[PDB]
Amino acid sequence: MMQQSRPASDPQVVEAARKEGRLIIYSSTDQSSAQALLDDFRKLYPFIQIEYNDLGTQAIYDRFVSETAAGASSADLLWSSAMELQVKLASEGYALPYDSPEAKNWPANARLGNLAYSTTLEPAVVVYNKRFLKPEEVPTTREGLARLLQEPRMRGRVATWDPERSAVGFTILKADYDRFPAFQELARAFGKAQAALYSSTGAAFEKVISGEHYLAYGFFGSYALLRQRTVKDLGIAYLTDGTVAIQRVAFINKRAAHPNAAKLFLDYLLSLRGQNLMAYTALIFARRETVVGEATPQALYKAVGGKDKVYAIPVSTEILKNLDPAERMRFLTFWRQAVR
Ligand SMILES: [Cl-]
Ligand SMILES: [Cl-]
Ligand SMILES: [Cl-]
Ligand SMILES: [Cl-]
Ligand SMILES: [Mg+2]
Repeated sequence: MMQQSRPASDPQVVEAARKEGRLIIYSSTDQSSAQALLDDFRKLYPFIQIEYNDLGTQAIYDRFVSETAAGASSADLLWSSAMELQVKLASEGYALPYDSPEAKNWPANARLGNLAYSTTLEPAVVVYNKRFLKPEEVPTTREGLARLLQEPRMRGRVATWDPERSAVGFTILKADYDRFPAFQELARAFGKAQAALYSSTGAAFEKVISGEHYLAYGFFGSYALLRQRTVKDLGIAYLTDGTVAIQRVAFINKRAAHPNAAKLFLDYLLSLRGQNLMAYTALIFARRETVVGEATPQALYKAVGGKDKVYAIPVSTEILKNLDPAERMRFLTFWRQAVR
């Protein structure tokens, strides 16, 4: 649905983007998942060449800060799941202020005024290998997963984030810790099962697919849906006690060489066309409710047993509390003691 519509970017912005002719993206969205968006954007605007830099969340931050400080060529658009890092940059002078004509109905907690925008509503899910755990054996609660991880067969068979090496692994597990008391019991059960910690979804998924691990906790439902299309052994379980949802944050570099191309791409991501392509084809869980496909808010809400079971991390300067050293210290001390 909406596959032929045109985002409402101002015609002067389209003409300015044509004069630029190029768009440099730094993104943590795996290119496997991003590629259909890039292809569809080029169908709309064939006069823009896209350079897609598929990078780690901490690496995007470090590279962009370093390049900016050097006065050097950097990204036009930054698109990352490490919400706190994106909100920090966009609240420190790095962002081009732009009021997207596609974001008029965004809630105030899904945008930083005109500086940065939510593009997705992506759940942290459980993935497992059906050869080793049947669907009916996989709990959908933190307390139930804690019980499963007492079992001898689960020792060495669990993957989760390393929040000390992945910035979004921090986002997700910090939010879980903050919102769900049962997270503490589950983290001790990660210690019991000798959970292996990964800095990327692909590294954890490769282990689940090989059966080195049976179950991975906290990775993106978007990537799981897309992997399941080619790996029929991959199962997905949604948490019914409460689901953390991240919002991938996009903003335009204030110092972009191609700011208008970046405007068009932001407006594309936020548009009904882009959000429908997420939900239907890319299998990225869309931010917009008015979407058709597998990767939709309605589908997430049905899977978890209602919208009130989803904690959507806001695109807000309030989330920078998570970067406070004492707040980071409390979480990481708890984590490191529980998972050892
Ligand atoms: Cl609002
Ligand atoms: Cl890793
Ligand atoms: Cl549209
Ligand atoms: Cl909508
Ligand atoms: Mg990635």
